[PDB]
Amino acid sequence: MEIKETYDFSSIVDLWNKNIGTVYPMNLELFKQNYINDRQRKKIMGAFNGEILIGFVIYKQWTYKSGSLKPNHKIGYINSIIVDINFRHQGIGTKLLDAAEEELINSGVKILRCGSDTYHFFPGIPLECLPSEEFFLVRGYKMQDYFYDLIGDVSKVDFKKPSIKDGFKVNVMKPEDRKGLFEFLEKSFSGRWLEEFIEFFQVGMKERDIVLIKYKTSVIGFSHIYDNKSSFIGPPIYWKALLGHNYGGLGPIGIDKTYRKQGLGRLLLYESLQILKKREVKKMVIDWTEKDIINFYGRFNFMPWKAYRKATKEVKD
Amino acid sequence: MEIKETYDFSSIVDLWNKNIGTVYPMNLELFKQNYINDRQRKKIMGAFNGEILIGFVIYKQWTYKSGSLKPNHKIGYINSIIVDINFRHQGIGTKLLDAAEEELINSGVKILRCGSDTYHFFPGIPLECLPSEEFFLVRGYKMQDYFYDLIGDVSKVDFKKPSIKDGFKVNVMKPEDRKGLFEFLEKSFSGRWLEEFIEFFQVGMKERDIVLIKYKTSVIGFSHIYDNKSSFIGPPIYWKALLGHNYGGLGPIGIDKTYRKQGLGRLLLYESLQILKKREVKKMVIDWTEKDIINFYGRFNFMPWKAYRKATKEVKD
Ligand SMILES: CC(=O)SCCNC(=O)CCNC(=O)[C@H](O)C(C)(C)COP(=O)(O)OP(=O)(O)OC[C@H]1O[C@@H](n2cnc3c(N)ncnc32)[C@H](O)[C@@H]1OP(=O)(O)O
Ligand SMILES: CC(=O)SCCNC(=O)CCNC(=O)[C@H](O)C(C)(C)COP(=O)(O)OP(=O)(O)OC[C@H]1O[C@@H](n2cnc3c(N)ncnc32)[C@H](O)[C@@H]1OP(=O)(O)O
Repeated sequence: MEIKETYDFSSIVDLWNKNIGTVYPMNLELFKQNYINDRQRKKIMGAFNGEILIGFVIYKQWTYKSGSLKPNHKIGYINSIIVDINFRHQGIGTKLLDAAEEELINSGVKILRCGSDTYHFFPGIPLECLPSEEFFLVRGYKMQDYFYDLIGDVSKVDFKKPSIKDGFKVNVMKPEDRKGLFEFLEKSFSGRWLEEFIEFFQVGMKERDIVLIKYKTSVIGFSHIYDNKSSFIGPPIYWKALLGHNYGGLGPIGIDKTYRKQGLGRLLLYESLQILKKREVKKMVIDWTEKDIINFYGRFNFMPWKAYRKATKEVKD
Repeated sequence: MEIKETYDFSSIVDLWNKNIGTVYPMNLELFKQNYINDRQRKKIMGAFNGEILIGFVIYKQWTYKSGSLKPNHKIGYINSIIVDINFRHQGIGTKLLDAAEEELINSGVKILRCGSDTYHFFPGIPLECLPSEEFFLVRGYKMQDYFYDLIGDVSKVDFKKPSIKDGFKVNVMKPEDRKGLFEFLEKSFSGRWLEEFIEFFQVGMKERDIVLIKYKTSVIGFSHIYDNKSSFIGPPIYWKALLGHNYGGLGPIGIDKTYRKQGLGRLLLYESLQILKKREVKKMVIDWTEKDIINFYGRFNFMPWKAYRKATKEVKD
């Protein structure tokens, strides 16, 4: 067996699907979108039996800015790691992760995270991969708390509009709104979300995927919505092969801090979901939510669907 | 609004699906099988707005034997409870559960369990219903640990046979094996599992759904397997609408204690899964597993799919 770099995406995707595809179905379109577009220092290492790929690890160092956030070179990520099911418990996963970690560490990394990277596949260790928690624990990762993707079928329920105090307008974005959107982001959400807006417009997000809320003419919040015509495969629709025909998604969503807890986020979510409903969306997902926010969406009949554990390894000096 | 008994199964099923059907799709066949066949003292109470059902609770007292286990009348169950999404946070769930609990309590109940009943729909509070944990906590239920349904696609992987020491034979059950199976159950698994064997043969399980392992002629273990020709809808195939065409399932599985940790359970599981594979099964589920046993199945490419929390309320004297 040899560990060496591989950019054979079909082989990686095939191995991904054979092992975990029941619950994380992968397609080449998504895999290449996410791997190729990522701007961090990144590598894929494979484990090989002759010509046969039997496992891989994908890993990154935070070397490229996030909005107004400087990159912190102290931080590295394990985007994913899979050993083929016919080759488990032979030390291959260990050797893969030792190779990744040793490189990151030589390049200045002191904090290693499971998923949560830019262009992630996972917010954390998936619940369907719960046995791997013990793998990471054995290597010095600490387990933390959970994030959730939520699922709902927007065609099955009707809701009544939160009562609209006047002045607040909710509408799909137009091109001329881009400046006002960016200025609102630098103000309120100027890290990863700002960066995602910049990058996602570069990889095929269109104005029709964005809903804006304004008080008068000031942009005071936004959501991003997905359906089967979106060009960019964003996190809400990663696992679209599980979601049937007329799938969709939503996230992120945000409201200017000085406008919070007045019912406006609820109005924004209400209007976003009506748009999707009118687009004939059925099953849809809200990705990467915290526990304490579930009920916000749960009022609209969303339920936790997938769970992920944050996990972090602090490198010893 | 009125609370009163209802046996309008279509209405109950329709409400079930509108609210939670994305993740627990229900059909009338399953709902009636499970409700009607249950032998415990049982009731369904509904919450009504005039003629419209807006919520229900299904509850049971343990009044009928389980194998060699006497029924313990101290124990009651909440099989399920759903308030319609348009009527939440109005106290309806509270009134439903107060009605159920007050009855059980008058009839001698001192321990109340969330799911886990005979003919259950849930081993515990589903993860997709995680927000309800707070509902139960507010009412005095304590949250305990988790059980898991596992999912795997048996058509995607090949495995090699655990090395067979001679004497041990693994085969589908025949009619003449029923005595030896029962005698082995009274010995090794004489509670709920014995009872399930008795009852499940009464509701359409056939010899083809049972795999036996024998040393010589003594039955030393069994599994129960499911495919799309099974007559009985058992727990592994409850949520078959999520599992596609050629769905299947497995569970329970057991080996005589004096034969454990010798590789025989693995052989039994191996052979059971080959049978399913040859039956052309694809996606299949192993229901209601504990954490510490996941890796047993995980060797065969099964992954946690759904999670449920045990929860129990001790009634105050
Ligand atoms: C950020 C993310 O990518 S999260 C997703 C993680 N990936 C997955 O869950 C995909 C499916 N699982 C896998 O691909 C593999 O099981 C891996 C990658 C987790 C581990 O690969 P392997 O080649 O089996 O691991 P390796 O043989 O190096 O195991 C090292 C030790 O880790 C621990 N370990 C590994 N797997 C397990 C397990 N399933 N349960 C408990 N402990 C485990 C053990 O101590 C093991 O030593 P042992 O074999 O002496 O018991
Ligand atoms: C064994 C099983 O059946 S497990 C599955 C449980 N069922 C479900 O999860 C199905 C979907 N959910 C529901 O049907 C409902 O949300 C129910 C049945 C859990 C609760 O019904 P309701 O009619 O909303 O509950 P009710 O209004 O009586 O709530 C009482 C209190 O419980 C607590 N509670 C209820 N729902 C929630 C929630 N989603 N998050 C936090 N606390 C809650 C609150 O303290 C609430 O008081 P408040 O309204 O003053 O905050």
